[PDB]
Amino acid sequence: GQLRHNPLDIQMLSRGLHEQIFGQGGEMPGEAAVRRSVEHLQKHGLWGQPAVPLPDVELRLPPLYGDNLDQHFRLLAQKQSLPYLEAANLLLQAQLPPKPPAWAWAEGWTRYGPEGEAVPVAIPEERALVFAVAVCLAEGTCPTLAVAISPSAWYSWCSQRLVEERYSWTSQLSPADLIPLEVPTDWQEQLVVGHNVSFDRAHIREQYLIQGSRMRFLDTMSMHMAISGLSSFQRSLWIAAKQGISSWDWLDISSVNSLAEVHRLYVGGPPLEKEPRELFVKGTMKDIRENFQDLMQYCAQDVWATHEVFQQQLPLFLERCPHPVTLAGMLEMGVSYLPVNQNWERYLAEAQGTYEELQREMKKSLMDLANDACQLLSGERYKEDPWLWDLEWDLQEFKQKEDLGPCSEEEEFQQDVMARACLQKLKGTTELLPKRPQHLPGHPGWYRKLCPRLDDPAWTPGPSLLSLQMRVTPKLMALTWDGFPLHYSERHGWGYLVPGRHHGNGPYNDVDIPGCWFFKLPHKDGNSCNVGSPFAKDFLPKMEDGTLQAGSGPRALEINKMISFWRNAHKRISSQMVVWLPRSALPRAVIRHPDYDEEGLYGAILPQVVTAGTITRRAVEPTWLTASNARPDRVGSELKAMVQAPPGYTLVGADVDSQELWIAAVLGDAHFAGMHGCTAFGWMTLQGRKSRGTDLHSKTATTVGISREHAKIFNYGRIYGAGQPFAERLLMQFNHRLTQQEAAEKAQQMYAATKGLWKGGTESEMFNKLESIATSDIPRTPVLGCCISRALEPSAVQEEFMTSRVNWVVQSSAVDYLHLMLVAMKWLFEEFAIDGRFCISIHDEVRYLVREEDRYRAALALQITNLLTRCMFAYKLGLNDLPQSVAFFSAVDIDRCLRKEVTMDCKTPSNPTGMERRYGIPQGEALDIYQIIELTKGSLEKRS
Amino acid sequence: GEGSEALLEICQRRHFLSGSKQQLSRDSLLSGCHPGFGPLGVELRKNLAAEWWTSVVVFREQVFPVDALHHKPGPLLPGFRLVSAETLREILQDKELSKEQLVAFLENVLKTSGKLRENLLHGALEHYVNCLDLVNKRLPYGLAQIGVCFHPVFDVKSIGEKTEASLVWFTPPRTSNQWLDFWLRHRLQWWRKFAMSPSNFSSSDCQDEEGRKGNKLYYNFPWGKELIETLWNLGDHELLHMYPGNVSKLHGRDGRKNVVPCVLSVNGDLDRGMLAYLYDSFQNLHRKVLKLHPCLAPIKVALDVGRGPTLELRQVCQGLFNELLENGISVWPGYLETMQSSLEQLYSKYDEMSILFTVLVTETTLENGLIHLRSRDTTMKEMMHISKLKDFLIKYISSAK
Amino acid sequence: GEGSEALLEICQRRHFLSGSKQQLSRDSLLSGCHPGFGPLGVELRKNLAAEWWTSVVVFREQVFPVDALHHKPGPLLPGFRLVSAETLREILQDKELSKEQLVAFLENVLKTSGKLRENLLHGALEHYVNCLDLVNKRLPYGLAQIGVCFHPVFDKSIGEKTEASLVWFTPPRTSNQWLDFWLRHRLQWWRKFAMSPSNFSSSDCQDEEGRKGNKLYYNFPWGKELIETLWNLGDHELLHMYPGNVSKLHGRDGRKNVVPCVLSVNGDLDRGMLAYLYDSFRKVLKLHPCLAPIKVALDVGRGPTLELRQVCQGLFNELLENGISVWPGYLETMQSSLEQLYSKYDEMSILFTVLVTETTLENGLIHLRSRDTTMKEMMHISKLKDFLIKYISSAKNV
DNA sequence: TTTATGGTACCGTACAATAT
DNA sequence: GAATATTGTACGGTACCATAAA
Ligand SMILES: Cc1cn([C@H]2CC[C@@H](COP(=O)(O)OP(=O)(O)OP(=O)(O)O)O2)c(=O)[nH]c1=O
Ligand SMILES: [Mg+2]
Repeated sequence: GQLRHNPLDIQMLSRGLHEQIFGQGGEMPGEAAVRRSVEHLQKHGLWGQPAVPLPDVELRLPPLYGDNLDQHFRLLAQKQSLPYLEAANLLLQAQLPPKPPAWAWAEGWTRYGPEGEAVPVAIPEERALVFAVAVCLAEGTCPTLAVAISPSAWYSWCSQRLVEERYSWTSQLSPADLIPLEVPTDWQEQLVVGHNVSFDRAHIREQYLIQGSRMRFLDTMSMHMAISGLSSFQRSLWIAAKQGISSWDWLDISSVNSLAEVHRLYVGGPPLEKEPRELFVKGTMKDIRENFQDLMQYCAQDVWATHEVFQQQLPLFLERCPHPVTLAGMLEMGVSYLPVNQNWERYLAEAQGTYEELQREMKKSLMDLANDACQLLSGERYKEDPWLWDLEWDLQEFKQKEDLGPCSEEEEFQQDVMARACLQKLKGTTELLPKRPQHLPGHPGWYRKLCPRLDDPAWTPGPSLLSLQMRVTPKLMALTWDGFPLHYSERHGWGYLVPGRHHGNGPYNDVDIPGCWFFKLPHKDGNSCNVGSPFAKDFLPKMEDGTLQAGSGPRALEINKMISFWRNAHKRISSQMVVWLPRSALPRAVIRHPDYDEEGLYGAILPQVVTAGTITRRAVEPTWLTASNARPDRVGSELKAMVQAPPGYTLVGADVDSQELWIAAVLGDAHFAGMHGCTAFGWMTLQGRKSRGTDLHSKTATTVGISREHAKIFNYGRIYGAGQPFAERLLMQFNHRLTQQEAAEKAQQMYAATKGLWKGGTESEMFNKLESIATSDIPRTPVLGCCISRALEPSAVQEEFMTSRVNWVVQSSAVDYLHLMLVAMKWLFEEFAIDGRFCISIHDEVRYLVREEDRYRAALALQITNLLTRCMFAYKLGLNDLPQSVAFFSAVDIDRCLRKEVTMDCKTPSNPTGMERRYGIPQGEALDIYQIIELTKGSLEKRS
Repeated sequence: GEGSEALLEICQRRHFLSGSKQQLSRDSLLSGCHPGFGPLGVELRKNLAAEWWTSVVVFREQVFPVDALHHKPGPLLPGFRLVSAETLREILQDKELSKEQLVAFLENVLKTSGKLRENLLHGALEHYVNCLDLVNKRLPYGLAQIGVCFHPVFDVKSIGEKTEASLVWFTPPRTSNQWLDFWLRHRLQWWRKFAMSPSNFSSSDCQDEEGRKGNKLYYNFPWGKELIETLWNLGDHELLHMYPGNVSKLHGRDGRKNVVPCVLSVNGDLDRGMLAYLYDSFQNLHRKVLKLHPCLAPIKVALDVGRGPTLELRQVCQGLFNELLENGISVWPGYLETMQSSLEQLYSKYDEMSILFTVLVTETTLENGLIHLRSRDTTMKEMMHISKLKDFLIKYISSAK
Repeated sequence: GEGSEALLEICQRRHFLSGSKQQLSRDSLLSGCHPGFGPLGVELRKNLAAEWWTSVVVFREQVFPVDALHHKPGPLLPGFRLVSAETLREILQDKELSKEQLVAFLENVLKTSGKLRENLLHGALEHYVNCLDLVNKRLPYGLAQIGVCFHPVFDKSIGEKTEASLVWFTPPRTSNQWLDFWLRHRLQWWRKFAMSPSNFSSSDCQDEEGRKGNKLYYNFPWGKELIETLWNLGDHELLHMYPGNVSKLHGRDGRKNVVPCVLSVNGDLDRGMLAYLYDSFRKVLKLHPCLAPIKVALDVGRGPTLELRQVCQGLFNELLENGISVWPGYLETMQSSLEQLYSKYDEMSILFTVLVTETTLENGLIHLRSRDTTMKEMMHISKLKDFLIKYISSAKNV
């Protein structure tokens, strides 16, 4: 029947799927390899375990180009990236006229002729351009200036808000307020190049529509990171060395992502100017008005530098990354689209309002303690206080340079005038005292710093500058650790004093406090680190058991956790560029939909994504890629829940199941004996099930006794190299019921089986393969064959930074997996005419925006894409078969919002009622492969 | 109970409450049977009412005041009743007093009486048509009122009156729960804003006999929790009952559709809120200070005199007093006190009266113009020129607000 | 009405009064039997009460507020009775209802009967000892209160009126001097806000016992109706209310102790509001700036709706934060001619009407119209708040 | 005229908090 | 020997500017 098994009793794909994908026939595994695999599995006692056969899936895959998976993917990538490569070649091999003698001063685009003449144009008519925009931060997010390069001629664009002057401009962005850099429907499609090109993309008029892009952006930062990138530690060392452990040969072939440094490294020559005025960052509209020529010249210089860098880098990137799939995926990863509605405005106000209410509540508790502490000044009583005896209590002197009877009508008037005149006489004596007033003389010095200045427009009565992170807050609350007052040391951070001069982190004798020893508060990172603040999430369990006591103890820590995320992210969450589409620009389908709201606001957010901002070629986004999904005790944690599809549309996506685990397992299996499940680690990974609940992550969580996320952290730390003390610290942090001895024993038991002495270990094959790939002269990805950055090659780094290089193999393999997913999904959408659009990719998570009618077709396409990607990985590693258990997605989510699960209602302090109650957002569905096959009959056609 | 006794003694002594200790029990204060409030209590209630009006009526573009009579003339009523003593005397003139005649007289008395209002909801609902015409039939809109309501008190029998602030909100049926949640959050925030310990203010969920959703706001008194504000989703039953017949006049226009609005009732007790704030103010640094919020403190500035020329000091104090009054700042005229007391006693008295700042004028003020300024929260003196004292005080109050 | 009919029609239409024309007669308004007041009437009454409080309580160093209950619970009252309906229902639960039990119940209801207050004098006199201790026994001093008093109405109906009362405790020798001073002060206060101060008059009167007193009238179109009365009641009421030892009643003036005289000043705020409305009344109600319910009206012209609404919202928030009442006229979906809006705002006693157009977006100039002058004046939007607040403050000062 | 001194803008460092 | 990346806030040091003092 359709069921099949490998020589190691692991269920493989169905007969039809395998026949259509891997073809018919092949080199059978050797008997010696099978015997070696059996012996390896029997050595660990993990052989003969029965497995319930997963139901077979029978579907007719679409026609596959070429004669192999590699040929199919290569043909698809070439078809996708041919016109953009042609445009890049046209831009690279072209002449460049000199800069015009004077920049035009008019609204809209203008073309600079060969003789310097300026002729108005509606839109540029050029396939390839290098783009750079100017934004005045003091006015808003609206673009100000933009200059474009082209083989034919230069182009300049001036914002209407810069030429014409008005009292008030529109605070809500509109498509009419952006740059018209597209040609409405000989040549088709356009390529736009630039340094950090997402910033320029975010200011384009036609990029905020829901129809489609028909335009791809190439970033010089991504190519620089791919070719000569550096890690965070490497970048820090590079900056330190430039200002003023061996093998420093990588300094001459690397630079930071700044455009000037990139130009110096790749092109060289005179250094780029900087304009120390920095008018756009710090300036007004009139400053730009007066200094127009200099700003235009600087923008043109930046464009020229970007063009030179691109034409110097493109051949190197093509040589080091010859696979067209990489370029196609990089092009497709720069068209992210996040639809938002009027609920986005309400979310910002509610999150900010909740933050202000909670912040004010915590401040009032500390102000009262600060206000009451000032009474200790009288009688020198602060000396005896164990918490406030080492502060500034000095005071600053004020410097200096009958009977009765009703009154008559006239007499009453005279008394008021005489009293008023006398008071005004004293007001005339203001010609004394220092001209700049003193700040609270006579108050204790420590209290003086906590009060804002009188002339400060943000002045608030009392000590309104107090915070939990401040070094005076623990002293005011008289915090005690196990009945001992807390003390801060410059060389040791926060600790406590034991009277009598106890077992703990110490004692440290460098602190000379008479009559008391000094110990150190325990830290989650070990005894080699210092605790910067007792008001941390680590010490919340230490307050429940009474170890840490106040003098609103638990409330202070609990409220800190609620607003910890919003404190560090409110500036960039609230400053996101949102462009609201008008009624005309909306699709006709949405208007006729019953869920369409006439009074609502529909808009979109284009993330500022750098496709390769990592040495592993991972995308970087300051806000979205580090955004919390939803939590019950975090303010503003529902950020992703506000990405809501417009009516008539839904979000369809899925997440890769055990990406790194499967990549390492298949690498080890391909290196060992060329069959799936040869390694013990691979055998365990293959048999893991998510729907049943018995997978490697779940099994590790159950054995250790922690949550699944903690299990993920533990497994990924063990794979990438982590010591037993690190494991025991992680176990103690994530489990408070285990002592140090028990945690150490559990960590030793866990680490004894894995790794080993690499031979004889559970995961020795994957480690050996990763070391062999990393230590090769030119490390390349096992699948797409993309070279590592020149700054991490063994010649320029020797036996240093080994852990980063080892991690690079797996992470770049995951990036190649993402590229394959993107290209396959794009091909499937284009082939069968599916009305969809790429929404956003978060590493291993891919989301698409599809219409209400094609949701199940998109889900089937995503499942087929995952199957094809896994099969291509298996073929590239040399295995001509794929296990059934790792063939399809565990689930595919259909929902109107971005959330980790389609069932959670996202209850937060800012959103206590829930998404459904607040905005009428119902729960989604998580369909499996069988359900999708049943719904769509296993076909992607519209008629069927 | 020692803290409660001390707080009540301070309030009675400092003219917050009134009467002897016999009628100043917790039950009398909570039931509205207290003899009355002192001038400081009246000022605190006025400040609280002003804050409620600013945060509920002033800042809302669709909330309007409503005037409701204390008595409702009754042309028959189902089921305190005002009965004329002349009719009772006339009935007692006839000594027959048969069963049927007395039963008929009791029925007539029950039918004809002017009931004292127990809530402001009825009067607000009485102004539905006119106030709807005021907003030009643009739902949602609300009516707010601050007044006194009468409540029977059991224990032969007593009368308890309470001052209540009521907001009646007319909303479309679909957004009724959303508006209820919004109003609950807003009222809870308003109550927590002026409290030194906002955690003592809590909220709860409840359902009526018919199952209508509602919420209640409590305050954590030392003896327990007493309700201070309630919200109800009453639907349109009361509005339909009050206006029988055609429902065209009751139609409200939201968007482009006409619908009978739902009734949202928010009722809060200002007297119990004042008592809760007084308890919040009163918590080896023993000190009896009522740390009221600056926006609610009855008297803000205290003026005193030192030693020197009496006439010039009095003239300067009078000028400063007039300036502060013209700038809308409450000042305690402490410079008219013929008797002289130590500064410690005056500071203790002003702390017990919730005085924000104490100002004393001496001969040094005549010389250069520096006055001694003491803060209630900090208890630290600070020399300051007399010219900018008004600006400092007004900016202090505004920034605290 | 003819003038009275037109004024009543305007007041009812512009939400000053309430109810139909049947219950809006002069007798119903004067007797306190009117159905109620509209929001504009409530705002006008609040403004008048604030002015009275500022001119009587705030500026005086020896006048303090007093809280008096609406009902006085007292047995054995010499000479309407409040009866709880719960007790009546409980009595009706027992169907026996014998002669003796019903007679006893009627007797208990009669002597336990909580009288509704007809004046604030009794409550103020009830706080004599405590408020005297507040001023540290330094005569003279007074107690002021604004509240609602209940008055029986013949024709039966119930009439309630809002009254502002000041009870002044003065030494006997200066009683007449203080009475004259208070008469002059109250007459000046009443004449201050009137466009025609001559309509406010004063008269001299004597009580049954011969006690001196004064009365303040307003000249309505149909005649003169009393609005405020002053009496020199002596110490009879104070002695009656505190029988026995008179040491606690002694007040210290100069260096002597004496039982103070009682001066009662009672004024009706509802009739004062009606008098001011008649004084104010092209159909324009020219109310004083310190008493006008709504001061500023915001409108929009033609152009970008979103930006105009945003600018109007910002100006509205700024004016609200600066303590100026504004009519949100820019939320009106329906569009009307400027003449109709101007007439409506004049009938509502609107001081200034402000409209925002595209010219405001261009440069920042808004059209400002004055109620008294009916002349437009372009002005920058930045200093409008300062102009309005200085206008109100200077009107108050003069 | 010449010479201390506080206020303020800028920057480096340490610690903590987010996502995969 | 966990690895990538992003960001904020508190604290201390440095140096310029305006002031007041001799
Ligand atoms: C949390 C964490 C993650 N990583 C990387 C390595 C893999 C990728 C994605 O795997 P994921 O986190 O989604 O979890 P995953 O295994 O895919 O779980 P699911 O299968 O998605 O449920 O994240 C890491 O290096 N260190 C960490 O601490
Ligand atoms: Mg995953």
